[PDB]
Amino acid sequence: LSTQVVDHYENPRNVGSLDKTSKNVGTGLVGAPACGDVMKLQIQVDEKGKIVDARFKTFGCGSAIASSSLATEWVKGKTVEEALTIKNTDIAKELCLPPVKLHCSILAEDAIKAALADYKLKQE
Amino acid sequence: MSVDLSTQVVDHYENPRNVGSLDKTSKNVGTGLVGAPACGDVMKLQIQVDEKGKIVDARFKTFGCGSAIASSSLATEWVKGKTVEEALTIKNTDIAKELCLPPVKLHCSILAEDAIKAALADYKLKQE
Amino acid sequence: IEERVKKIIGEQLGVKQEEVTNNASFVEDLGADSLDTVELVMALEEEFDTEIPDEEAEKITTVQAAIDYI
Amino acid sequence: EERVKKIIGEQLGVKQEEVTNNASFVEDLGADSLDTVELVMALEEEFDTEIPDEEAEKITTVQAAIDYING
Amino acid sequence: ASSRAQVLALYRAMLRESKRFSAYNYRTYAVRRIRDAFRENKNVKDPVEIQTLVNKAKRDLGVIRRQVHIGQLYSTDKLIIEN
Amino acid sequence: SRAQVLALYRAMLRESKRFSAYNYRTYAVRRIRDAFRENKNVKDPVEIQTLVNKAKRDLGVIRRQVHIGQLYSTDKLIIEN
Amino acid sequence: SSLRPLYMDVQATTPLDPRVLDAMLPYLINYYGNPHSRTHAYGWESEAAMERARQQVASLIGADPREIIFTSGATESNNIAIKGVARFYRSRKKHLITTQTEHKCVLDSCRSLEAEGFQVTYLPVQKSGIIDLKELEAAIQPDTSLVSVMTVNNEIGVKQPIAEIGRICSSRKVYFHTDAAQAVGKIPLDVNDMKIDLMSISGHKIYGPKGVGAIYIRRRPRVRVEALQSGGGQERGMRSGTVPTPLVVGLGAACEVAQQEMEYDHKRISKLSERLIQNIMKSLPDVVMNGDPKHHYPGCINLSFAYVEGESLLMALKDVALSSGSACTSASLEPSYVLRAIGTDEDLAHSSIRFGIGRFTTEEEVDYTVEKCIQHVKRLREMSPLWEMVQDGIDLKSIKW
Amino acid sequence: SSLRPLYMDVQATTPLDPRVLDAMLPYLINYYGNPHSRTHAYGWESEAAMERARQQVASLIGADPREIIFTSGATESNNIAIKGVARFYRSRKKHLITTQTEHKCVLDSCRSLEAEGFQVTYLPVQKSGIIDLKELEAAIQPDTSLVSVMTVNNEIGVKQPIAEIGRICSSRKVYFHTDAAQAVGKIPLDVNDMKIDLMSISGHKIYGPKGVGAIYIRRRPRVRVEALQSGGGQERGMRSGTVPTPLVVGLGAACEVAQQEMEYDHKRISKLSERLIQNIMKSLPDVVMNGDPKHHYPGCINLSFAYVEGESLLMALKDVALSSGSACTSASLEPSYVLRAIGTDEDLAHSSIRFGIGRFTTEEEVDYTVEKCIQHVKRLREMSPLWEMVQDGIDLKSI
Ligand SMILES: *P(=O)(O)OCC(C)(C)[C@@H](O)C(=O)NCCC(=O)NCCSC(=O)CCCCCCCCCCC
Ligand SMILES: *Cc1c(COP(=O)(O)O)cnc(C)c1O
Ligand SMILES: *Cc1c(COP(=O)(O)O)cnc(C)c1O
Ligand SMILES: [Zn+2]
Ligand SMILES: [Zn+2]
Repeated sequence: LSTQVVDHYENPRNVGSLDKTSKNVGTGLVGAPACGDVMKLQIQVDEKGKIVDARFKTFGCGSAIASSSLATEWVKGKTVEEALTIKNTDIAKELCLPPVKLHCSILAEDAIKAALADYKLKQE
Repeated sequence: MSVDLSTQVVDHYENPRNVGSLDKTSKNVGTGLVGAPACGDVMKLQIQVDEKGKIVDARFKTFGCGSAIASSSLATEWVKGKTVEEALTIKNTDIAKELCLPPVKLHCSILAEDAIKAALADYKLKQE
Repeated sequence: IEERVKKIIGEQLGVKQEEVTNNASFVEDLGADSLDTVELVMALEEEFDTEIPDEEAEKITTVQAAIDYI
Repeated sequence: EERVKKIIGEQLGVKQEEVTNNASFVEDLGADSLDTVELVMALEEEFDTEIPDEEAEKITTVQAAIDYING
Repeated sequence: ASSRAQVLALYRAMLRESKRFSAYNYRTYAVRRIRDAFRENKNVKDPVEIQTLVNKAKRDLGVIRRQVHIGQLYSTDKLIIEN
Repeated sequence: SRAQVLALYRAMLRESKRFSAYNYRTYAVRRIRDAFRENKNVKDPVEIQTLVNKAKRDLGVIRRQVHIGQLYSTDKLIIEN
Repeated sequence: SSLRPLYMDVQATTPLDPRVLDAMLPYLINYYGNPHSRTHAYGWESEAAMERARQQVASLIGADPREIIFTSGATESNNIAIKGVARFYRSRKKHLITTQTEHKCVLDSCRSLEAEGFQVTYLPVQKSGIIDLKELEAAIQPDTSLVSVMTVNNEIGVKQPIAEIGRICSSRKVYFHTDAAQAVGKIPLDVNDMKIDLMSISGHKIYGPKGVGAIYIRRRPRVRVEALQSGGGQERGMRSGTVPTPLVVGLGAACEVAQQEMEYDHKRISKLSERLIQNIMKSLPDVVMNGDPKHHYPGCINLSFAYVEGESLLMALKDVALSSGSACTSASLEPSYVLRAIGTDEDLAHSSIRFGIGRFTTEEEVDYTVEKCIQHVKRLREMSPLWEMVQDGIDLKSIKW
Repeated sequence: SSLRPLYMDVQATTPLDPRVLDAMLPYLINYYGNPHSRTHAYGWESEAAMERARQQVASLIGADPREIIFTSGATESNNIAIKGVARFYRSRKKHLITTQTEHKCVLDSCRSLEAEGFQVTYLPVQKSGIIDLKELEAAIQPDTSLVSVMTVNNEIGVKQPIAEIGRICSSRKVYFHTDAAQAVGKIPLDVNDMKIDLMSISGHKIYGPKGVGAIYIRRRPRVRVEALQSGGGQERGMRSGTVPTPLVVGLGAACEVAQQEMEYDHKRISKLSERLIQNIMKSLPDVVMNGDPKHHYPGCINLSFAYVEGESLLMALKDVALSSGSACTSASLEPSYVLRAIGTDEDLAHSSIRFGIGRFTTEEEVDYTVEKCIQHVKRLREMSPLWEMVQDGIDLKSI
């Protein structure tokens, strides 16, 4: 169990929720199949396409919680196109996740991309 | 100081009784040397009888476990001054009862009995 | 925070701090039995890091006696 | 009496005559430092004492040992 | 003619010795069980059964002594709730 | 050093001789003797420090096991007479 | 080198009772003789200790000493019962009956027998965790050789109706085995009153030493068992190998002590269990206890905290040694089959943890664990999306992979 | 005079080395966690100690730690090796090879396999107790899967030619298993140098605790073995059940200490053994040593005292704990099959006793045993009818 995972555990950054009704908020609600690890990650995008803040809530193991906290921390102030380059393998590398817990990283990536997809879907 | 080893057996071992040998040539001594089958326990028992059929003394030498030695010594104590016919009444079960021998050591008693009978057969056979 | 043995005694016998008069007796006044008194004197040994020996401890039956000994 | 000499020989395996009072364990009796430790311990067992290390350090001769084993 | 005094010293000893257990679980269990046990048998009147309980308590006193000593020989950290 | 070494030797012998068991006692004493004597002529200071530290660990073990044997002693051997 | 956490995992193992260690040490120090050495005193004293221990176990469970076989643990015991009975009657009987909540050694032994051509019925359990006796009766076949049902569940603590199962098996002339590893020394057990034919016993479940156990094989209406460990014929030929003297001595000491303190332990353990449950429930809603409280051993309390994942809570309680039947934290990500058997919703299956209250547990440990439990369940709920959705009344419709 | 007798029976079991007990107690007191509890600190420390001990054993025998499986004893190990290997390859190979002097666990496992449709060859041994390699080579069949030969015999102490057997078995694609209960920590063992595929180790034979053992299962060429104990899959699925932490800890400590002291122990043990033998032989005639002294471990000395029964001698030496292969000492009266196999005349087979010299045996113990042995052998010979007849000469005497 890596130290980075413990730091993001309860020291989690950006825990919370945003207003799902905002046309400028993308909400990704993804659940995993194998287990019950569920991640909800919401991002808010400015007029210039930059993510101005993000909040999350996850029901899952410590490694999933930390994976999502790190995820929102990383999408800090990046472009909606920039954020697409966040890779689950970069997450697992950042957190030193063992093979048994990679489903957490795959879930975090999935959540990010689902949320960004929601944003684009609201601009139409 | 032991388990299924009775105290009587210990007395007849640590303190063997009537251990020795007589002169087989005296014509008045019957010597029976019989050995056990499964457990190579061998017993040599000599008895000396004066006129009138009474046993005047008895001696033995035994190659075997403690229960066999003690069984033979007890045999010599019992074969003291009894009738040659009296000795015919010595039963292995009386020995096993006297010593509280478990089933694993009964081979001793059955051998001791045999030895007695072997000695008596030679004596009678000594009278042409 | 001085001779606060009263606190200790009160904790052991569960009596209001006001009923711990120096003239109080463990058995006659505070409702303790002989066992409770044993655990009490041991509690004082542990609180003040002492070893009030048996030959002296046998006579500790009053609050003023306990204060006196220490 | 002062038969510690006997002990010394027993410890060093030397003839009772070769335990001269003026003899030194190492210089004369062929002992090493370990033999000396085991020797003082043997005296601790024989005379029921506890000559401390700071006191044992001064025991280098037979006459010194005899002297100490008198008080 | 009461063995009361003999009991009391025992109680004292059995508590004192038990209080030296290094381990939280063994210490607490030993002390509490000693207390509850003496209290539960306080109303016994049969002298023979009382002597029985006393002898058993002595055997348990030797056991507690030896085990507390060993626990000191191989002690470890206190529990989080100890401080 | 040297004096520290000898002090160690004395300590380990004194503690070893308190073993309640004949086998444990005799074995401990004899092995300590043979060990120090076997290493008497070693010159490398690092290996010497290693052996000394090992001797300290074995001294703590000897203390604890001697105490344990005292708490749970039994009859002496027939050969102790 | 920081402070140590509270031990609340007594179902995995229990500490040695210092009395037991005192019972063992003489044979670890001075009495090292082999009990099978018949020709000297070391053997005699070792055998004496072994037989004394045997009588101790028999006294605890109400059997004859000759009916107690020493083993290396409850796992070996269950292997001997299932494989031995199954194989002995193989020529005429090839059907066995057990339950789906049985320990993994029973289940996997039965699995190997299935791979060997046997028929096995794994009885389902009601949502309470207790089997339905009628399905047991109707499931028994004429070629049924063995019925195996554990006494107390190791994960939820439910007590099965052992006595009635014994009556049923007897009336059907079927051997009855019980895995009692979690019951010996905690609840009364009498093989004759319960019509029990074989029983499994674990040493380290009742504050005894690790690496030793026992199996009761009834000798009255004699029970036949094929030995699995070949050798010199120790233990009436049922378990060849050198009887580990110190371990069995410790086992006997543990069983005797358990017979002495069973009632007291049940009183205070029950009090602490009720305290923990009642205090946690009054402060946290949507917490569900797994297992029927009407037939339940209070020392094992399995609780599901809705909307919170188990391992996240365990990580929250870094100061308390606990366990959970959560998919996460399991080698092969796999949810507890016990919880699946009682029909637990997947969320609560992932939201369950097990508290063990034992001979040495203090009220302080219980209160500390309760407080941290409330605090961290609250914190994790403020972090949980399912909580938020329930408080908002969303509709279960997440997206997967 | 309730004094205790000398222990000269190290082959049956040995005392704990105080180092091993000191290694064990913390896990009997404070570190009581289950090593398979992965979710808290108690389990973590138990697992840590267990794996460290594994590295200790492997280090003693020169194996990879992944090749050490913990069991309840050498008996369980031998059962796992023989029955496991035999069962795994049953589909294509049903012949096994062992010897007539192997321990009863190997023999009875082979017996059960015979009841399971396997054919088993029990190789005879020369009068020296050493198997004949030519008969081993010639005995292997195309469907031979496993060869089982113990390293050192527990009744006579003879050392088998392990390395050559390994070469032969390897060259024939046959698994090689050895019951090493009597060799680990007493004579050098290297699994790779000896081409060994499976090996059994018993804790209480090497001053470790009773109730724990190990089985070495090679991973290099890999060996397939069917698990005998069903369960949750602990120990790579080979031996389900909760690993007894204190026991494995003690076993590891015993292996490390044995690796440290093996040479010293062998030197002084051998010297004392020669002392005992030479001193007994010079004072009692017609005493015969069972087993070739040219390839023999000095810790196990089996001697037949002609014209004297074993148990009577054992009772004579009430001050020394010994053993004998005399029928008149077994529940089911049965003479040592080891002695019968090496061709000892049945009579002398009944006259054998076994002296074991161990890490803690003293020279005083040896001299005492020798003196009492001489005294009581003479006394019993003056009581022996076979002695008398031999001095006078004769043959049979009926049955
Ligand atoms: P002095 O007359 O000058 O003596 C010479 C000495 C040794 C003191 C010193 O000058 C010297 O020569 N040093 C060179 C080497 C040395 O000092 N070695 C000291 C360390 S030796 C060592 O490792 C002791 C071995 C301990 C093992 C004992 C184990 C006993 C069994 C344990 C039972 C539980
Ligand atoms: C703990 C447990 C076991 C384990 O048995 P061991 O061999 O002692 O490890 C078996 N069955 C049950 C029900 C258990 O709770
Ligand atoms: C002592 C011995 C055994 C017994 O193994 P356990 O650990 O007692 O189960 C097996 N084989 C040999 C060669 C032995 O000497
Ligand atoms: Zn997870
Ligand atoms: Zn006999």
